[PDB]
Amino acid sequence: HRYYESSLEPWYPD
Amino acid sequence: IVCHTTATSPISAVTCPPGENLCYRKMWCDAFCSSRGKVVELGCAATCPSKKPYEEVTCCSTDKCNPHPKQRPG
Repeated sequence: HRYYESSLEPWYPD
Repeated sequence: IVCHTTATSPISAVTCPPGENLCYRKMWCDAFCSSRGKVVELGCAATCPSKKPYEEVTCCSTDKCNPHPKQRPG
């Protein structure tokens, strides 16, 4: 769950 | 009017009262600092808040165009 620089979804980002 | 966010929201949309004029990109990491490279905490700005020893804080000057790379299967 995060908005890193590789995803926006809290499933792909974290 | 409004801006984008990223912070404790999954995502959200606010800007600050009339003083700020655009939206920004705070690059850092989580306390978990996960294997995703850089956390980016988007929000309201009047000038581009950039630092040098860690904080990249670039901008976008028009509507919706605030963010970074994110929405890809990776």
